[PDB]
Amino acid sequence: LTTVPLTTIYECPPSPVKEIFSYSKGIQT
Amino acid sequence: GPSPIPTNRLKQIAADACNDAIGSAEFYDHAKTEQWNHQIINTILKAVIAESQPSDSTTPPQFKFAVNSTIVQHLVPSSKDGKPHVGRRGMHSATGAFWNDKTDGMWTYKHEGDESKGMDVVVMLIWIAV
Amino acid sequence: AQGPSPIPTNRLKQIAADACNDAIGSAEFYDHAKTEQWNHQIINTILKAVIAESQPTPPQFKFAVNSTIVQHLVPSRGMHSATGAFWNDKTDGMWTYKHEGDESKGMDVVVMLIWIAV
Repeated sequence: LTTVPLTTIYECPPSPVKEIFSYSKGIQT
Repeated sequence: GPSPIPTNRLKQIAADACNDAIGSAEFYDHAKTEQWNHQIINTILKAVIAESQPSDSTTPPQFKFAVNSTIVQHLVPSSKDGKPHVGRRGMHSATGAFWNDKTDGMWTYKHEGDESKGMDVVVMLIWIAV
Repeated sequence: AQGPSPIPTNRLKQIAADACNDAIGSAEFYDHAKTEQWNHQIINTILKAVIAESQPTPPQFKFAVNSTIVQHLVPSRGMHSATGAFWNDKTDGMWTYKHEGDESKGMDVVVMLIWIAV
């Protein structure tokens, strides 16, 4: 009647955050 | 086995519930996640119950239903452009059951946020016959 | 509303804590390549134990076990999970459990049990 079936999933590999950097003005010479 | 509802219909039920709950959120808010999940769960339950129900009302409820909803914030950069990219923590969710294999079942949906959204939704639906 | 748990909750908490530490007690951190066997182990252990300890005669419950391993955020919240159901409020129910890792462990486990009578 009632049995033990196979197992199923939701899955997410770790992923690095996109870091936001600080920039200088920039010098043209 | 097979679901009481075609998976393509399930998919737009689940997608509508998620956008009904978080479609206008600008960001993840831990204070609202409980309301959001309540809402998503409520919407999906009512709808799978409706579309399950035979036109012959002399038939009593044929299924029991459970809906699990999870909201997960995206990783937040250290500072709080290049190509858009979503940071995510790792996770793995699985389910086992002691069931009637031919009548009972599960179905899952993911509502992936883009980088600007900042969060994902995962939905599991379980149906138990009779 | 919910029906009475077929196993005392204190017994469940220790079926669950034990299944978790068996599977991830020796792990040093979150390792995504092992999470599937980790959950495989956690679910099978909990399921076997509740089938065994719920019946005296035929089986009278349907059970579902859900396990989620979640990597910690990098140290100096971010996810919420909930379940709603349409069942028999006098016989059916659910139980949840968080196996909370400390900072060195780097991961949590979230377990849910659902039972459906007959």
